[PDB]
Amino acid sequence: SMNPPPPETSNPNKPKRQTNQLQYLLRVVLKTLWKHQFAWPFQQPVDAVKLNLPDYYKIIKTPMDMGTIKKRLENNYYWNAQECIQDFNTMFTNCYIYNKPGDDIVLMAEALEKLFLQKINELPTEE
Ligand SMILES: CC[C@@H]1C(=O)N(C)c2cnc(Nc3ccc(C(=O)NC4CCN(C)CC4)cc3OC)nc2N1C1CCCC1
Repeated sequence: SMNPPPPETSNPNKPKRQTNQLQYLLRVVLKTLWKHQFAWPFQQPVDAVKLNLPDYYKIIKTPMDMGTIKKRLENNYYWNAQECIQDFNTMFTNCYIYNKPGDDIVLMAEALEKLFLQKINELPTEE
């Protein structure tokens, strides 16, 4: 099957606020995960046509990736930290559902998830 359009990243109709938690998610969390050695498969939507995986979007109906998350943060798409956290978690879950447990792609996601959880534990208080 062909690729779907990527996830929505900007909605001018959707209310916007800057907060220290959202700033942290972009400046610290997204930045640190992006730079990790294992980040590259997670930096853009899965191109299932290029990868010849016609079943990917038959199985994964809520795709997510860090390129999308970066743009969402830049476009003030999220009202709160939890909405952004959900997107990271969706990204990891998709990887765990689609791929055989223990495969290299899964180990990569697991490393990123461990780092993510460390940074979320250090999420600043709303202030
Ligand atoms: C979609 C399934 C899963 C996933 O969950 N995500 C997120 C993913 C995101 N991006 C990729 N990207 C690439 C994966 C492989 C290659 C590549 O070139 N592999 C070579 C093929 C020839 N071989 C001799 C050496 C290795 C390039 C990729 O992007 C340019 N793969 C992903 N995988 C993998 C898909 C194959 C296993 C799992």
